[PDB]
Parts: sequence; structure tokens; C-alpha cells
Amino acid sequence: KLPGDFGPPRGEPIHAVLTSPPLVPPPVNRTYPAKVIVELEVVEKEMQISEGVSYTFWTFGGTVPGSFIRVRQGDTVEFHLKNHPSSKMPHNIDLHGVTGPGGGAASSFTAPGHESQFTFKALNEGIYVYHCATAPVGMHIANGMYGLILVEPPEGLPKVDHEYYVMQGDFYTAGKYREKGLQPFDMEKAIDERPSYVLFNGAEGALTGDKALHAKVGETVRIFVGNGGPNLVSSFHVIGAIFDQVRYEGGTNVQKNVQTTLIPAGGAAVVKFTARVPGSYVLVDHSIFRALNKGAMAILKIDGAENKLVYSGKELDSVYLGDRAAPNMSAVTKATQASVSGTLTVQDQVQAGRALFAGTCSVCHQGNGAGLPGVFPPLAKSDFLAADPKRAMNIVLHGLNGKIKVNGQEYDSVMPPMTQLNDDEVANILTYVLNSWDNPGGRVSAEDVKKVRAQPA
Amino acid sequence: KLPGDFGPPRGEPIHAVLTSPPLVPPPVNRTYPAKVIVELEVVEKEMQISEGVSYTFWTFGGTVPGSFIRVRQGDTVEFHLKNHPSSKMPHNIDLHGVTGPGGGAASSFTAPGHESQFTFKALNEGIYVYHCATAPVGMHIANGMYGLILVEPPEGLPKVDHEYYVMQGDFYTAGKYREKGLQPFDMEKAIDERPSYVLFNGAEGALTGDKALHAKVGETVRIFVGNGGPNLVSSFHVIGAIFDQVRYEGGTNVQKNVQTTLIPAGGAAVVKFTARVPGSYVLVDHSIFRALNKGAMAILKIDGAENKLVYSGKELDSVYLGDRAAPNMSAVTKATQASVSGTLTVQDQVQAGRALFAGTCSVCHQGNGAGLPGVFPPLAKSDFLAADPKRAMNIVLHGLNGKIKVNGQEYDSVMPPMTQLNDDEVANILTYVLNSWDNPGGRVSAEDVKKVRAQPA
Amino acid sequence: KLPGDFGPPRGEPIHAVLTSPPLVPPPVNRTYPAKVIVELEVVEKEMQISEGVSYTFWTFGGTVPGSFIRVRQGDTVEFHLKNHPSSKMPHNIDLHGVTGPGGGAASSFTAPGHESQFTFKALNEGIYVYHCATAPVGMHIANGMYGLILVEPPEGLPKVDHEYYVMQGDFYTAGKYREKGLQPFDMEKAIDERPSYVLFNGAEGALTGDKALHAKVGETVRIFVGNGGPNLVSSFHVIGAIFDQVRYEGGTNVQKNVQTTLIPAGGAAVVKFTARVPGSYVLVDHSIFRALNKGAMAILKIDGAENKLVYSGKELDSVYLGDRAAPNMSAVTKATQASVSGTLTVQDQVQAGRALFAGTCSVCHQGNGAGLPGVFPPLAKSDFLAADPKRAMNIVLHGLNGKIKVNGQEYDSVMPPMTQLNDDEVANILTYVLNSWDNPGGRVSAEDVKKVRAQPA
Ligand code: HEC
Ligand code: HEC
Ligand code: HEC
Ligand SMILES: [Cu+2]
Ligand SMILES: [Cu+2]
Ligand SMILES: [Cu+2]
Ligand SMILES: [Cu+2]
Ligand SMILES: [Cu+2]
Ligand SMILES: [Cu+2]
Repeated sequence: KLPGDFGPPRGEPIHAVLTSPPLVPPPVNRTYPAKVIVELEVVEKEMQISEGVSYTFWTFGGTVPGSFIRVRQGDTVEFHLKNHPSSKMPHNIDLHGVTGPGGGAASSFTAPGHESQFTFKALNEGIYVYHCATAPVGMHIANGMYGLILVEPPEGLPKVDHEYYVMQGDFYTAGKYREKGLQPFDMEKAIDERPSYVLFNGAEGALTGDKALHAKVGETVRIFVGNGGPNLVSSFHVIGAIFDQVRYEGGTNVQKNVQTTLIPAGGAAVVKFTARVPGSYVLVDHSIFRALNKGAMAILKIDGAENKLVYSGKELDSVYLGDRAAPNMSAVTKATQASVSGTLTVQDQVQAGRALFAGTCSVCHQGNGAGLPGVFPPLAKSDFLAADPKRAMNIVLHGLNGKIKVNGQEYDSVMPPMTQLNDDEVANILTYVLNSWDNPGGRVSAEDVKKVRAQPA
Repeated sequence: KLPGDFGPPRGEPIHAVLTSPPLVPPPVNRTYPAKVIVELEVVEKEMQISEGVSYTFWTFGGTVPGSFIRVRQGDTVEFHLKNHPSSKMPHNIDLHGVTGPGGGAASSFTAPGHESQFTFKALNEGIYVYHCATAPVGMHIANGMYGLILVEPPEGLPKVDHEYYVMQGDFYTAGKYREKGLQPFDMEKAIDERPSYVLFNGAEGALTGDKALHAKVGETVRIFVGNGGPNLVSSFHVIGAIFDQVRYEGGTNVQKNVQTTLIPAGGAAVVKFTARVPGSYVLVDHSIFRALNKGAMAILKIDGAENKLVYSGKELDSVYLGDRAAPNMSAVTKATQASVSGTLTVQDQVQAGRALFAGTCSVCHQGNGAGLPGVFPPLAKSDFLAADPKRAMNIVLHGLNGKIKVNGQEYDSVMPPMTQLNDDEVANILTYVLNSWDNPGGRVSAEDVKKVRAQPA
Repeated sequence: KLPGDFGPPRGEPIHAVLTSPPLVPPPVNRTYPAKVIVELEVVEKEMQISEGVSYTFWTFGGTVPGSFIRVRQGDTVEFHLKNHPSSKMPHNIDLHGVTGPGGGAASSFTAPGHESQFTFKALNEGIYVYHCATAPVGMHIANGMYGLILVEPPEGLPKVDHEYYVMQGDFYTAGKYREKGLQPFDMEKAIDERPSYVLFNGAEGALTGDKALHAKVGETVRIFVGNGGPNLVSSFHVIGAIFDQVRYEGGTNVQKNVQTTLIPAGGAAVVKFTARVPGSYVLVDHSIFRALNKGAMAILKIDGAENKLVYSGKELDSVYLGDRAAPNMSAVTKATQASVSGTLTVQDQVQAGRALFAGTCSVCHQGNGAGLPGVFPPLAKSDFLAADPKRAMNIVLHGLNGKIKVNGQEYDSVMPPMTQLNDDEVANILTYVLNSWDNPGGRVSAEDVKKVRAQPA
């Protein structure tokens, strides 16, 4: 006997309603097997992978991850793949959970402007990755061609207050992290498994700040978590909380009460969270340079009353979250576009630098630039800064140590180098500082910084 | 009390019969503990890691992975290691599952032309990796010195229709992937965990095409899956199917109904599959550049009747499998040897290029070179190709975009660069194309391509 | 209802007694919830990461990993973080297991010379990583800012004979492995997840030789195993044994009878071992170049009677353990310091080289330099060595093959290159050999080797 042996499809054919991340379709709420028609369209298009950083994504349904599909174990799924006429590449699909060679791949090969279809029975309950399976497959996956299909058990999943859709991926750009412009895919980095970005939902900040997930104290939250890869395994973790349950794919095993759990490349899990105290809870890859240096952070923000008996402390801030502990960094996008257009103003730079200063510089120098007398020197009304703006460029790029005097007080400490900041970022941060806190104004350009980087002091 | 406390050995001493991958010895089918004599001989020898790519493997029993050993929990194992006189290095063994320092290592040190022996009781049921433990250990493991030992539970494993033996490893050559010739081990790549090949059973294609594993619809298949490493963790997955069961080593835990599962470096698992519909099912490392760019794919081919109610679609093809969706690529081996001998003919190149064209080029240009009018230009009877063979070399290496005219029709699309193809591969593919489909014949040499690669247009 | 709902704190406030690795505080042995006051002080200081290799660690309590904290589920923990006045950086803490944003991070921000405090209820039993959460977070973690907190179940863990504390981390130095001197942190290696050292407890040899963990035949050993990362996932394994139990964090799942288990970055597990036969049992990351080329090995040494019915073989030696199968390598530290001081003697070099010869050279040439006639040539009273010391430098760096004659006998084999040895290591090893076994004495300097490395023969 095969699994999912619930008889022939009954009722009427159902046209599946698919959702865009981070949302999920409603529970199927059905006690009979059905014929479910799924229509998914591939679109190739530029989107912002980071502020001022464009990338040509290849998408299922216009998003990364692709549209979420929700069916019932025992359903017959008639799957239609369309490839938008604007596409340059052929595409196809392999749905994990399908019983059949390639998970659908051979019968879903679809050239630009064409459509394909195939039918499969969903024998297997579980959460499953789907992805493109077109040579070169790794390229297609790296460009964003992955999503999730949920095959519900016949009785449905237990009721929760919220369901969300979060999917990790590793990305490979020719340029370095936060280097502006349209970035090509980089095959060499991809083969070496050396991503420049590691993201949830296709972009830096996709699920931070004003794009956070939400719930309230006392509520339950289910998250369908995918790892599209192509290559990385996620040390998937929630900062400041625990997972009530973690279940991989359609596995019989359910782990309970864990905070950190390994999601294979191509894998998927369902996690459950119960909100207990208010604040921001961070989903990360705890291979932690991915989370805090490459973009792999997402936020579940919980509203409600503090409970001092459980936690006396404060909400997260830029010390931990960095520059993602603001609503957004739109000013960076604006400054980058103004640079391209040749219309970059001092204020454009100031606002971009303000965004970028948070965490990156404020951890030591404070959000108001005051520092801590004798420990961290001030950027506010800083004689040392004003005396030599080129020196300040060198300090950001190359660090500073040894005894200095700032505003009449001696410091004898170490500012590490910050060479990974791009020329525009250094320029904008320093322009912000110069135009704040009674400093002398003026500006630093990306070209100024490029020159200092090419010839350290 | 110790585990495996089944009393002294009884009956007669048993001389273990070991098997070469991908086969397994028969079930022990025994209700009493025995003295089991195991004899394993190390052989160092060149073998083909890929077509036309030689490597000096270090082996247990002449194969990678090494010979499979099958005993019963509670057995006393008298283990004899011989090192063939042709060896240059000393060798030894650490069997996971042994209770004792080094898993046998100190007492199994064996110089070329010598033999060692030690005795251990198999206290622990499970599937376990064994490997060489001779300084530099990572080098010995990277050269192929690993295999599996099964310690059966006293009652035996449940009956299945087929048992197979599959073992992943990461390999480190001085040359790049598919660069021909005898490739040395590369210590720097190994320390950095940057393999050039990631393989099942010691070679590209070891378990694809005419070397696939076989079963029939309705049958059960058990696979003993090892990960010799040295360094990688496998996101081990079956495309188009599910694992009924996954059990790691001798663990009490058994996961059921999962498709993707993480196998540690040095780890091993037993998986179970039930054949439901015909076609090819791909075992991969779903860190997917390993599978589709470095060789980490193996096939279980299922024969029997289609069931359109479960899967309406077609068997896998070269779009997904690439150039491994043919029986073999023997023509590549032949062309490489002819190059070495100085006897390379046009036909040698043609046949090699035919093999390599599959997936790599046919995904877009089709297996008959017809392309898709207005979308993918033809290689068949291509005026554009014929007009400038050197341009064609540049297109393969460096890509092509922008408006072109081919056979009277405009194209305005993107062919990505394929710079990872080696000079001989480009040469052979283009010679195949030139000698097909009414194209003008002639040939492209590896030296021609080398020159274009050194000076792009 | 919240987990850990055992009522208000009762009894007297308890001042937690924290322990330094590899030791653990006693079981809490308490049946009521308490207010537990924890005081932890950050200290930045140089320590030896390897012999003659200094590193500026950032520590919780002066050690890597940081002091171990032990409380009971349901306790109220008043956590005090002090930052020593000598610090240059601000610091804070995120304790996994805390219910609240950042695991404490925002409320524990502590500038040099300051103190912070916050209160949390331990709702969640389990073993948990704590770490610094100060921008740049990955830098702080990479510098050593991590440890473990145990939250006991209310009834306590089962009694065992020994409890130990072992924590893996990946480290990123500007210099290569075993390159001497004060090594800076290397941000580029860290972002790329390319560590130069992978260690247990903050140093090479921290838990080997005379610093091994101890137990006796018949005893049970519990190890609290952390993985601070920042980036690597451990294929955590015990050579020559098995884990009776493995439990991750506070998970309900317990795996039994496994030898190899994957610990996520930021993860923690409790393992249990039962000593059965005497000898050294090696805890490793079985991504095995980490263990045997980067330092990721620790020893549990078991004393007691051999049991030939279970294991007939010998204790581990330098073939497997390499140069860590001696009590210590103090002579390397001494030679390095003498070099710095300009007082390096021949004997200083000899003793350092003696330490380094073990495994590295003795595997083939034997500990007495005799080799194996006709198979491995002698270093003892070697005419070939004496005839050309510069040739010997080239042989170590670059290898040797082909027919040679040594002490009247022909060899025709292969000595692989050993280019990863540093100039001082080559110099000291060869000085040891030259001053042993009736060889002619004299010395080889690091400068001599530097010259040969820059111009191979
Ligand atoms: C702590 C880890 C710091 C971070 C992050 C940043 N800075 Fe810093 N900065 C720090 C110290 C301890 C010092 C003094 C070094 C010494 O030799 O004692 C500095 C110094 C500066 C200066 C010069 C002095 C002054 O004007 O106050 C500048 C202009 C400066 N720092 C700028 C700066 C910016 C823009 C940062 C983010 C990109 C930044 N710093 C981070 C400590 C730390
Ligand atoms: C799709 C992803 C492709 C793959 C894989 C390969 N080619 Fe291609 N090729 C493709 C396109 C869209 C184009 C036209 C680009 C444009 O500017 O519009 C091309 C073009 C060629 C040509 C030149 C035109 C012609 O003769 O038809 C050649 C000679 C060619 N391609 C060869 C070729 C070979 C040998 C391939 C495998 C190594 C290969 N292509 C792959 C799309 C794609
Ligand atoms: C086995 C894998 C070896 C290890 C490890 C080391 N050596 Fe070696 N060495 C080995 C062989 C097989 C040979 C002969 C090569 C041949 O062409 O047949 C050698 C040779 C030497 C020599 C020269 C000959 C002699 O004096 O005996 C020297 C000086 C030498 N080896 C030194 C040496 C040192 C110092 C090592 C550790 C750093 C070392 N060898 C390791 C095999 C192996
Ligand atoms: Cu695609
Ligand atoms: Cu897949
Ligand atoms: Cu060996
Ligand atoms: Cu091992
Ligand atoms: Cu810190
Ligand atoms: Cu953490």
C-alpha cells in the first residue's frame, strides 16, 4: 500500500492560492482528497539585494523565496509552470516530497514564453523545499529559484496565532559585501562555497525593522523555515528565546525545547515559538559572521507587557543588531541613486552616513558622538577630527592606536581597522559626522577614500 | 556489565568474506557469537578519479571506499592488516565501533611488505566508518583510506530486497576539476577544506549510468551510507523520493520519512527506500555545487510499470543530470589517452565532445543543436558558428550577449561564460559541433583554446 | 503557564561559585528555587594559543572558554558583568536559555572599568552557550568570548563519577598555523570562515598530555561540550569509544549509543561516557584536518586493568596523536623565547626539535631515526644527511623522490613535501637530528630555512 491512500480526488478541483513571503496560505481545512491546480510563473528581474546593490534574481512568482504552496497529504496536484516571455533562460522544478524522478524536473522544462504541466500525488506529509533543476542547477538556485511546499497531515496542523515563511539562502556576487551597483553572479565564489551575502527572504533587511514579523505576548507562532542553499548549512537559532518544537520535512521525530538546530542545504523545518516577554527575537544562522557580517538576520517583534520576574532588561539595540536596529536604511538607497545620477548632495551623504553609523561606530563613540571620557574619544565637536579629515579616513580604514589627545584629554587605546567598509560607506559616515555635533561641515567623497585606501598612512 | 555480553565465541572460527563497493556481504544469519578473522590489504595505486584524470589512491582492499566488513554484535574480531610490498607509506586502521584506544591504530601500524594483527570484541551494534590513522592522517584519509564495518544486532537487520554500499568523500587535486593528467594531492586545498572533487565511491560516474544501482517497483532497498570526509558534512538527499528510515551509527534514535539528512565527517547511516514508481533516483550532497559541479551524485534506477496516478512525468534527463544522463563518458577517456599518445583524431574529439555537450550545452541549444527560434540560436548548420570558429571559442569561455543574427533571425539574450571548462573540453565540444549538423568540419585544439583563454576578445 | 513555574525564590540568596575549564561547579543539590547572584568579569589579555604563539584573547573570567555557571531551572539569576579597567573594548553578554531580547545583551553593555546587571528567570533546563554580543560580534566571539551555563532540571542530573567542561572554537590569526609571535586577529579569514586554529579550551594542547582529563575503568564521565564557533560546526567524535547518551541544549530528545554527532555553531550538548578499557580517548572535530592539522583534539585518559577479551592492542602513540603524544612541548615555548631574546642555543633548538619530530618525522623514520632498511632510510648516523645539510632543508620543505643511497643501501620511494612547517620548526627539527644518533652536530637556523624556501632546488 502507498502512504496517503485516502482514495480518489473528490469535491471540485481547487485552484491553489499561493502567498508571497513572509505570508502563508490559510490552512486547507478539508477532510477529503482533492485535485489541486497550482500555477507558478518564473520571472527574471533585478531587485535590491542590499541598499544600492542590484542583482538579477530568477524567481518563482516574483519573490525570493518563491510563492508558498499549501496542499493536503493525499491530494492530486496538477502543477503548471509558466516561464515569462522576458526570461532569457529555460527553467523547471524539482519539488521535494514528489514521488517520481527529478521531483518533476523532466516534465516541467519550460523555455521563455512557454508553459509546462505535470501531475503528482502528494503521498508524503511535511514541509519541503522546491527549487529549479535546470543546468547549471547551482546557478539557478543561487539566483533565487527556491521556495516551500507544505503537505499537511490529513487532520491539519494544530491551530496557532500566526504562521510565517522564512527561507535562508547563500548568494554569490562578483563585488564584495555592500559594494554598490548591479552585481553579477560569481561562479568561482559559488563553487568554492564562499558567499558574499547570506540572507533570509532574498535581501538584507527583508525581515528587520519595519519589515519584522509580529506577534503579541501569549501568542503562538509557527514558522516554516527553508534553507535553499545552494551550499550552506544553517546553525539556525533564535536569540533570546527557545523553540517549543522543531520538525524536519515530514519526519516522525519532533525535537522539543531547543534554541539552535542544523538545517541542511535543501532542507526545511517547522518551528514553533510561544511569546513570553516583549521585544525583538532574532532568527540567525549562528555561524555568526553570516548573521552579523553577511545579512543573515530576521526579526520576530513581540508586543505586550514586560514581566520583570522573567526578564528585567531592555529591548535590543544597535550594539547587537548593528545598523538594522532602525526601521530601515532607505537613505543609503537614496544616496547611491544620487551618486549614479550625479546629483549627490551633502545632505544625501549625511542621511546615509547616519544610517550606517549605528552600531558600526556608535558602539564605542555613542549615538551622540560623546564617547566616554578617557576611554572612547568624542566624535562630537572633535578637535582631532577637524584638524585632519584625511587622517580620519585613514583611521576608519586602517584603525588607530597609541596615545592621542582629543578635546584636551589623553586616550591610549585601540580602534580596530574597518577595511571591509566600502569607499562610499566611509565617505558617507564621515560626512555625517562632520555635519553633526558642531563639527565643521564639508564632505568626504568616495573618490577621496579610494585614494587613501590605495596609499595607507 | 558490558554491552554485547553474549558469552564466549562458539562454533568454528569464521573467515570473513568482504565485498567491494557497491556490494555488501550477506547477512551473518547466526544466533551465536563467533571468532571472526578479517584480512584486509592496503594497496596504493593509480586509478581514474574522472575520465582522463588519474590519481594515486591509497586503498583498503583495492577500492574506494575500502572492502565492506560485516560481523555480529558480541563477536570477537581478529583483525589482520597487510600492507602490500609496492606501498611507499606505512598504514594502520582505526575502526569506529572498537572499544579501545585509537580504534586499533597503535597495534595495526604496518610498514610496506609487513602484516599486523589485533583482536577486539564488537560490543556496539551499528554501521561505522573505518579509516587509516597514520600521520599525516588527513592525507591518508584524503587519498581514499576509508570504508564501512557493519556490526549487526544479534537478531539481524530486517530482510530487504537489496543492500548497497555508498560512501562520500572529498578530494583535493593540484589541478582544477576535470583538468586531465595524473593529479597530485594538494595539501593546501585540503587544509582549507576546498575540495576539487566530491564523490561517491571514489570516482565521477562511479554510480551513474551503466554503473547505477538497481531495483524494481515494490522492492525495498537498504543503503549503508558512509562519509569518509576528510572534511565535508553531507546534506545527504534522495531526489524524487524519501527515506523510510534513517539511523546513524548504532544510535537508538531512528528518524522516519525524511528526504534530506546531515551526515557528519567520519559518520555513517543506514537508510531504507521503498520503490514506488520507475525511474532514476539521485543520491546527492545537497550542498548542491558538490553534486552538480564536483561529482557528488549516484543513481538508484528503478524498473517497472508507471503509475500515472502517482506521477505523470518522465524519467530524468541531461537537463538535471547533465553529462551523466548517458551510460558512460568513455569517449573522454579515449580522447585524453590519444592526446597523450600524440594520435588524437578528429573523430576522437567528436565523440568526446558529444559526451560533454549533453546538459552543458544541450539545455539551451538542444541535443540536435536546433535551439528554439528567436530564443536560443541554433548550433545546427549555424552560419554564425561557421563564420568565425575563434569567436566560438571566446563565446564558450567568456559568454555572449547583445543582439546577434543567426540563420536569418535576431537573438537578443545572454549566454553565460563557461570558463570552468578546461581547454580540451572546449576544444572537443566545438569539434563535435563543427562535425555535426551540416557544419563545416575541421577541428579546434586544446592549444587553440589555451591561446583564447590567455587573451579574451 | 510558563515553564519553570516553581514559585518565588526561597531560602537565602546564593552567590554562585563559578569554575574555570575544564572543571564544573558541584551539582546544585537543592529542592527549592533560589535567587542566584552571578558575578563575571571580562579580562582582555595575551595568552599562548600555541607554543611560542601569543594572541590577545578577550575572556569571561580570564579563561577560554569562560567560567562555567551552574543554576537550577526556576531560579532567579541576578547577573553582574564587570569589565576590567585594563580593557580597551566595551563588552556585554547574551546567555542562550534566557527569555528576553538579546539574551541579556542590551542591559549588560559594560564599558572598561564599569559594571552592569540584569535579572532573568531560568525557565528552560539545559546546557547553553553564552557569549559576547558587542559589535563587531563575530570579532568578540572569535577572540574567545564564550562559555557555558547549565540550567539543571529540578531533580538534578543523574550522579556520575566525573564532570568536565570542553568547548570548541575556531580562531583566525594573521599568521599561519604555528607561525611564532604575537598574532593579530584576521578579519578576512574570519569572514571567509577559514580558521588558522580550531581548538578545545583556547589553546593547542589545552587538554592533551599532562593536561588530559582523567577517569578510571568502570567510571562514568559526563562532558558538557560547547561549540562557541564563531563559524564552524563540529563533527564531534570520540576516538576508540562511544557516547552512551548525547543531549543537545535542553532538548527532550536523547540520542544513545553514537560515536559522531554534529554540534552547531553556538550549540552545546551533554555527553556521557563509560570507561571500559584503559588508554587515551580522543575528542575531535572529525572534519579531520581540524583535529590533526589545526589543534582540535582533547584527551580523556583512562587508568586501570587491560581486558584482552575486549581489546588486545596498545595505547595511542605519536603515529595517530602526532607531537601531542608527549606530556607537553614546553621546549618549543623555551626555544621561541630564546630566539626573541637573542640567546638561542644549540641545545634549545635540539630540545624543541625533539618535541616536533614526534609523529611528524618518526612515523616513517622511527623515534630512534633507524628507519626500516630498504623502505624508510635512516636519519641515525646518516651519511646522506651529513653530506649536505642544505639538501636536507630542501627535502623537508619540498620532499624527495627517486633512487638514493643512504648508508650503503638503495631507497626508491617518496617523502612528501612538508611545506606547512614554519622556518623555525624545520630548523629546530634538523638541529635535533644533527645532534642525535652520532650525526655531526652543528645547527640549522630559521634564516637558513627562509633562504631555501625562497629558492627551491
Ligand atoms: C571601538 C571598538 C570603536 C569603534 C567601533 C570605532 N572607534 Fe573610532 N576610535 C576608538 C578609539 C579607542 C579611538 C582612539 C584610539 C587611540 O589611539 O587611543 C578611536 C578614534 C577615532 C577617531 C580619532 C579621534 C577622535 O576624533 O575622537 C575617529 C575620527 C574615529 N575614531 C572615528 C570612528 C568612526 C567614524 C567609526 C565607525 C566607522 C569608529 N570610529 C568606530 C574606538 C572605536
Ligand atoms: C543557455 C543558458 C545556454 C547554454 C547552456 C549555452 N548557450 Fe550558447 N548561446 C546561448 C544564447 C542565448 C546565445 C545567444 C546570445 C545572444 O547574444 O543573444 C548563445 C550563442 C551561442 C553561439 C553563437 C551563436 C550560434 O552559433 O548559434 C555559440 C557558438 C554557442 N552559443 C555555443 C554553445 C556551446 C558550445 C555551449 C556549451 C559549451 C553553449 N553554447 C551553452 C545560450 C546558451
Ligand atoms: C614517510 C611518509 C616520511 C615522513 C613523514 C618523513 N620522511 Fe624523510 N624520507 C622518507 C623517504 C621514503 C625518504 C627517501 C625518499 C626516496 O627518494 O627514496 C626520506 C628521506 C629523508 C632524508 C634524506 C635521506 C636520509 O638521510 O635518510 C632526510 C634528511 C629526511 N627524510 C628527513 C625527514 C625529516 C626531518 C622528517 C620530518 C620533518 C621526515 N623526513 C619525514 C619518508 C618520510
Ligand atoms: Cu531556473
Ligand atoms: Cu533538491
Ligand atoms: Cu594510510
Ligand atoms: Cu575516525
Ligand atoms: Cu566582548
Ligand atoms: Cu548566540
